[PDB]
Amino acid sequence: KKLREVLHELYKHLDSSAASQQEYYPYVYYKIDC
Amino acid sequence: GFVAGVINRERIPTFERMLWRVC
Repeated sequence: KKLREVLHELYKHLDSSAASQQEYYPYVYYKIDC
Repeated sequence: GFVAGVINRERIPTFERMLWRVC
């Protein structure tokens, strides 16, 4: 969760305009699991 | 050719953002 906040900060300046967030993050990501 | 869809200031700042984000 601390990474969620920190990476939100580190990737919001990439967009710096339009993108509530929900699933349309300012970064690219997919989850791999068990 | 731009085609104009009209909405009555229902949620332009939100669903217009959503249109930008999905299309």
